[PDB]
Amino acid sequence: TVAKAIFIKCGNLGTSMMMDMLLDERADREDVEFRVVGTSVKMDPECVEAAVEMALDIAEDFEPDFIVYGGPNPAAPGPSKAREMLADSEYPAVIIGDAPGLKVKDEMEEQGLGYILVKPDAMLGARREFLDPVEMAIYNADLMKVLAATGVFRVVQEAFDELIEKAKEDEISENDLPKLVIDRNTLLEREEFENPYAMVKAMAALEIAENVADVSVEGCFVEQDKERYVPIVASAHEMMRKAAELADEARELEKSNDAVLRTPHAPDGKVLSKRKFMEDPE
Amino acid sequence: TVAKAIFIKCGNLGTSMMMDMLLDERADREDVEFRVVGTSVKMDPECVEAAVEMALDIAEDFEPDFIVYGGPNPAAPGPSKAREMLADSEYPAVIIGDAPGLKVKDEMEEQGLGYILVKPDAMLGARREFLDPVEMAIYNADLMKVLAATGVFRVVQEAFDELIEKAKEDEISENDLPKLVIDRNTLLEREEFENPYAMVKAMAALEIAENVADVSVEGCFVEQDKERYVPIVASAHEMMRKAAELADEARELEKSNDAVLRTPHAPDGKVLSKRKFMEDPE
Amino acid sequence: TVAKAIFIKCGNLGTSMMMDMLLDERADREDVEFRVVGTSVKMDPECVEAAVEMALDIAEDFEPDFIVYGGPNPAAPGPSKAREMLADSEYPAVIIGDAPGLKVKDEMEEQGLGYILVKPDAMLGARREFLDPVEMAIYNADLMKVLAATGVFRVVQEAFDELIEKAKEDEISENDLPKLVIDRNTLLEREEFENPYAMVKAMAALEIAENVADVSVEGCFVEQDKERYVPIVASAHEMMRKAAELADEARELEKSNDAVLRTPHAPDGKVLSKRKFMEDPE
Amino acid sequence: TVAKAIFIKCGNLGTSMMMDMLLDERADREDVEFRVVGTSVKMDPECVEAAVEMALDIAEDFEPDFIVYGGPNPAAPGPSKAREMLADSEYPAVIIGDAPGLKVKDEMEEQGLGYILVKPDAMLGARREFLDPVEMAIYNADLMKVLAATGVFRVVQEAFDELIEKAKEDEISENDLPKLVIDRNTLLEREEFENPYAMVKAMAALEIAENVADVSVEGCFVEQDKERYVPIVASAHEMMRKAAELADEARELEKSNDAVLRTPHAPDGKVLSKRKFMEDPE
Amino acid sequence: TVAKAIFIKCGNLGTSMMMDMLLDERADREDVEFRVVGTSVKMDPECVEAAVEMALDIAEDFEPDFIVYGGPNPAAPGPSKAREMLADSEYPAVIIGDAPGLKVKDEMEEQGLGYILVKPDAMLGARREFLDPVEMAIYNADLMKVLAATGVFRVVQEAFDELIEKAKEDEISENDLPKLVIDRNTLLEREEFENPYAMVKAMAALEIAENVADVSVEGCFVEQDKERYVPIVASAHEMMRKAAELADEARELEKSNDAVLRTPHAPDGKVLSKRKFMEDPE
Amino acid sequence: TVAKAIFIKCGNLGTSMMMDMLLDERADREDVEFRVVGTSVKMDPECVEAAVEMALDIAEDFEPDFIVYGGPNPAAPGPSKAREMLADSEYPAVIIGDAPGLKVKDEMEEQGLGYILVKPDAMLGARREFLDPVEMAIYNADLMKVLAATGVFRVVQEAFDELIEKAKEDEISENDLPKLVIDRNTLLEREEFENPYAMVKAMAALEIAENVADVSVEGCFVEQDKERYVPIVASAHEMMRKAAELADEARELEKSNDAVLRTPHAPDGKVLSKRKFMEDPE
Ligand SMILES: [Mg+2]
Ligand SMILES: [Mg+2]
Ligand SMILES: [Mg+2]
Ligand SMILES: [Mg+2]
Ligand SMILES: [Mg+2]
Ligand SMILES: [Mg+2]
Ligand SMILES: [Mg+2]
Ligand SMILES: [Mg+2]
Repeated sequence: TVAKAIFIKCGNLGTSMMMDMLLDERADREDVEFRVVGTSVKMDPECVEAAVEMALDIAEDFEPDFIVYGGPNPAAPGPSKAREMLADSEYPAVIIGDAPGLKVKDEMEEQGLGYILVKPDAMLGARREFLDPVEMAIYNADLMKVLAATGVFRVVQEAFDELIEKAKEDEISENDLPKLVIDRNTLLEREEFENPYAMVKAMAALEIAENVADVSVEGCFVEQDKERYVPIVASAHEMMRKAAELADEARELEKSNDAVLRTPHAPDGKVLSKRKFMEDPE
Repeated sequence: TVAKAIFIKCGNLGTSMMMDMLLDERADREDVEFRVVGTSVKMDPECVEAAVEMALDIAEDFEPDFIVYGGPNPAAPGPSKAREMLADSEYPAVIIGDAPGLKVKDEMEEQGLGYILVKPDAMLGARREFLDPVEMAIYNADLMKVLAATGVFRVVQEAFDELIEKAKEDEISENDLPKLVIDRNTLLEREEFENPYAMVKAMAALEIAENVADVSVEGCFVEQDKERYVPIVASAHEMMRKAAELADEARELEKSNDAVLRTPHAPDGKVLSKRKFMEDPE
Repeated sequence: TVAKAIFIKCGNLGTSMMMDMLLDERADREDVEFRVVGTSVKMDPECVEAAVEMALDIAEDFEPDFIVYGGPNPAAPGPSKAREMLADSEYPAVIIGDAPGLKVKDEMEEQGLGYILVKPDAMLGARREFLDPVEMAIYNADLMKVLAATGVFRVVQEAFDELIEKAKEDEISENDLPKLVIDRNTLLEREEFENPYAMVKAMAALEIAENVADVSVEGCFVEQDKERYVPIVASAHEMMRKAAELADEARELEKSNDAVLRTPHAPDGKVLSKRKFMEDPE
Repeated sequence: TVAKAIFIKCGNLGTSMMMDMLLDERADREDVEFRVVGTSVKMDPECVEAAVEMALDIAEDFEPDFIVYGGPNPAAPGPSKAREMLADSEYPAVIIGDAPGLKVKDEMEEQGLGYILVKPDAMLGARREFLDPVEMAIYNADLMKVLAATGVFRVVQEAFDELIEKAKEDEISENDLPKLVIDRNTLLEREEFENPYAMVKAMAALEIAENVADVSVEGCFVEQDKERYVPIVASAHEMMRKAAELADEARELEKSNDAVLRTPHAPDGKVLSKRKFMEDPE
Repeated sequence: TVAKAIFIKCGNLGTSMMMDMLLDERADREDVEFRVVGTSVKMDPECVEAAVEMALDIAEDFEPDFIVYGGPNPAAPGPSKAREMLADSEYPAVIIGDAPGLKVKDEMEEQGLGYILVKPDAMLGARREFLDPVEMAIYNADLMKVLAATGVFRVVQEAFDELIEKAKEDEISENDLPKLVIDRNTLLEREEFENPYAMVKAMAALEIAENVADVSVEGCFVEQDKERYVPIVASAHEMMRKAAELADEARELEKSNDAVLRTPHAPDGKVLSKRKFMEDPE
Repeated sequence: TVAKAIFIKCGNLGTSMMMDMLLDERADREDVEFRVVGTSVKMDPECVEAAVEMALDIAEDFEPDFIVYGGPNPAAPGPSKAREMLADSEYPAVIIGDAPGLKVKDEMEEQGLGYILVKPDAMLGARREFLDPVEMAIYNADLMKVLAATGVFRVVQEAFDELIEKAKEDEISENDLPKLVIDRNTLLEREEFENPYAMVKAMAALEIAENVADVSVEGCFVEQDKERYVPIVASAHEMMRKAAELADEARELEKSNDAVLRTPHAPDGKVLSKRKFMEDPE
């Protein structure tokens, strides 16, 4: 009873922003307790070491059943330092990352770490001439809408909820750690949408979101002429804004059919389900 | 000089989700270092105490210049416990909250605390029959878009950047702490928008967002018949979706005039500014 | 039996613009006859007195079963004069007004008057620097769309049609007069919408429309600096435009379900009903 | 000083709905005084005679400088009876009508009557299976938006305002009565729009609005198979809804250029003008 | 058995652009073979004679079962020459045209020619000051969306598929050739739309499209003052852009009901049919 | 002097549909004469050989200055046959294709052929269960809007207008033939858009359009389970519909600035230019 976990956040990913809250949406679950720590947007090896140190430090008394590290590119220097420290700890760990994480997928399975790699969680257009705090927040709002309305966050919610159950049985083995890669095609194996065109619009939203990453990468790391890289990173943000609109359109189709899936948590932690607006969740 | 701060997050508010990130959007500032801790969505007295303890314990070796506590309703039991603990501590502190915080504005002033109260940061429709994880993320995506595109996040960015400069004097007087209340009318004193209709559409979005809170409160704490409260809380979410569309319309108007204000940070922390897309921030 | 009524219009309210027309949409009812008089937009004591005099003078030979006075703020000087004059007359009467009318609800009950107070029928941003004839017509077009597509006009239609039936008994008791207050929550007791999301979008539109009044009041009667009040009244109009877009969205949802409620009058005054587009009203 | 007029309304036209209010938008003009009378939607010869009788009756003491009759089809039996009674009276008169009014244009000039015929003020789809009170109000909201945002109402405002000046000079001759026909091409002789695409979108809105009339006529009077006439009249309403959207798009273009023309009345009655949002009207 | 046909394209009409491709959408039909020839946008007598000569020269060895000539105005000099030449040949022929072709309907029947006249296939705003290559492509994109999404292209597909079945039996008589005039009302008897509001929106789109022709004709052939004709032809294109939006709205309504009609060809030529997205065409 | 060219169309690409018409948009150019021939959508070797044979047979008497072959995938068997045949002839030739043509760029240069490869001209979702004639036309409408409004068609127009000037002097060498590959980045150096956000939205549209091809290819050639490939190809079409919306948004931004570039042909062939709506092209 009452599973515990520590979430570590370094750098920012739409999924890492929301991961812990997706598990206790109304703060009324009594089978879980969480702690969240991090160094904000900084994700260099020095800053990531400090963050895992905090986590490992509080774990001593908190005693988490599992620890989660979430942020961009698990293949980078900083995140790699975190996988190192978590794999060689006494707590099972899961790494939440984006597409670049695929580079170290096998390496993570070798380290005995779990993972949830979200391909559509795309890097933003991080050039100083374009990305100020407001633009970053706008992009994150659009990405958050895409990940939520397409149902990607439900896949994540379900992974952590199943792990939370395995954890209560005090039996968390490596074979229990999730090993997920989420993308457009993930929706084909789900029953998220009652309307077929809502699922197809959600798929198109996820494909565009995944494609945003290549554009941001080109503008931030490849293109060196500012007359070209500023328009390039901005075009990636215009793409995400349309992906958010497709996701919104999909959700509205479910509303027209009074079939919006909702899977809220009960106080005991069980995931309920409902489709009709006035239907009690069971 | 490198300013340091600790952010504590209990419960969720749109402003508390982004507050730290607004200060180092591309993680390239070399004049700041942050630590972020919290108990996720739980904000009861027990959890908030644990949250502030973590922070104060870390504060020992971290030695921050100030501490920020962000979350809903500064007047509630948990947040009140945090105010007392921080007011008692040796660290200058700021409280980020929503409109219910106005109830203790005089009290926080006597406690020697600074505050940033964001009226449009409205409580969501937290009824189990309606609010599942996906719906909560969708609402927050709309609220984030409203607070970003209307310019509210820039007001918050500026307040903390002003405090960070003060901290570089290793002397933050109570007089230096912010005492801000942000709402629709805050825009009248800013020069956020070059186009006046973009300003008034942004004002309309903040008014609608502020008004969402009362609908949410009614459906969550007053109405007891589920046949009435489920529609009531869903109507609050439809309002926030349209507020986000208004904020988007305001920003597209600035785009049509090639007048989108951007204020990115330079590596040394200086806040630059630009309006024209192809112009460098200076 | 042919029921007869006189409508008096002083000042302008969305509900007073349409009230009489809602009762005989195609002018084919043979069970009613109306006379409409007023002083246009002027609603001062002098004009309203003249307005009611015209009505009472016509009433002599016309012999109406009831008289209706519609216009903003039943509590203002002019409207109060009309209430006294009608309360004193021999004709059963109903007062159509907006939210400020709540201030004299007990008084109208003591005056033996009926009333229909429409909270979403909000005062417009009447400042010379902003409100010209075209802007006033645009605002009223949006308000009309909101009151029509959310179902508020059907509530008004039904109240008067019920009174007209009573009048066909040449005996309208004070007990027969309507005593209605319409707002967002009125929809919860109706079966206007087959789709629940159309109902909640309509509720959100009525909430926004109701909230417009406070912004208008602030910009017209409280704020004295033109640099602040012109933006304030324009923001109220942007809010009403989005309320109209929400009401339009609700109706398109009913169209997607081929469930648009239509309740036309038959030649003898009977109110028919239909939902499916190709179905005859019965 | 202080001109007086009586407006008579029988049947409904978007222009007749708004005609008098366009002359005193904030009810603060002190150079005019108006009286409005009518028989609501009924426009048969019996009802129109009664309406003009009311007007002529109150004219005795009110002493209007001119009388206005507004409603659909001045060529119909009812409206023809009104032109008869007004032409043979001692008060100059103006007839406001729609396109069918062109049939009796010369006949009206022979009667010494003035006129303003608005081609885009189209008859609605008045079939019982489709048009209930709510649908009628929705259609009128869309038409009101078209007539207002395209600038048609300004043409009307200007005609009556010029007549109001001639009237104060106590010299209202037939050569002073307006003789206007308004349509899409009317916009080419105006300076309404600063942005050329706003004028072209407004022209397209007026062309569609004018074309709606032929569709309504076919569905109401020609087509007799209900499986065909119900879809036909509804298609006319869908056309008007898009005309309203084009008009809205035009106004938004003026907003993007901060060039929305506003011509408000001063208390003395002079028509002021302004373009920039923060510009005082002169 | 393989049906053979030659298509001749002179000038451009939306239906002539697509006519042949609507018959073998994936190029996998094993029962047809076509040749397409033309003189691009030129449609004067010299060019049309050259186009038809090319077709008849090819016909000697190709041995087509029928020949189709498509392009604007069958009554113009160029197209009239094609009609004479085709009428003089041994090959069954069909003329695809626009509304102006109605003028020569009797001539074509006497010439033994079939015809499909598409009234909504409206002439564009062909004035040099407005119509450049890009604008000509944007208009055609909107017109193509209208003709496709309203179902007009399905009527054309059906007519030719019927002729192809007869061609296979070498049994195409003059009485088998189509004599079709397509417009808004054609939609009333199609089984195209499951949702009635989709049909009604599609009808509104075709009505607006048909009306665009009169505007283009006024701006290209009647009005001679450029300050007037440039805005006029531009307004025609704004109308067509809104007609495409209506057609898009109709299709989205069918998607909401998972009822989008699809009628693909099987490899053997059979026209299959389906409505539900996941249902195989049969 | 009159330039002559033959266009061969096999299979369908958005650019091949429009290529010839972009050169004489109003059919009033006195300096060009074209012949167009093809086998409709069929592009297998047998059909392509027949199309090219038709062209070369016509060429003997027509004496074209250059020949253009346009259609999907220059590397496929059919198109490869056209390349061989055209490379073997005396007539300067240009191949218009899509991204798959990049594979044979070296072959074409060795063949002495020019080429214009349009990467955003994406293959559609050609599965029988989804693509019927109507869906194929809707997709092409969206693709045409993208290629036109983003300015891609202006690049094609310019390339051919340059070749036409050389054709007039009978001076078309192999080095004069284009070698162009068009994509999102092509827009960075065009002087197409006055507003920078219009350029950025246009770039986002071309990026999404280019990405549609990979989705269509996955659903048509890789995925073999219908429960998966039908949703996949449908998602490609939803992407293209949003790319057209972005292109539409870019054009509306240019309209807001009265800066829509237009480059019409004069009767003598000269390419004129204008930006302001009421400015004559020069
Ligand atoms: Mg024959
Ligand atoms: Mg034969
Ligand atoms: Mg014959
Ligand atoms: Mg036969
Ligand atoms: Mg050669
Ligand atoms: Mg040669
Ligand atoms: Mg060679
Ligand atoms: Mg040369």
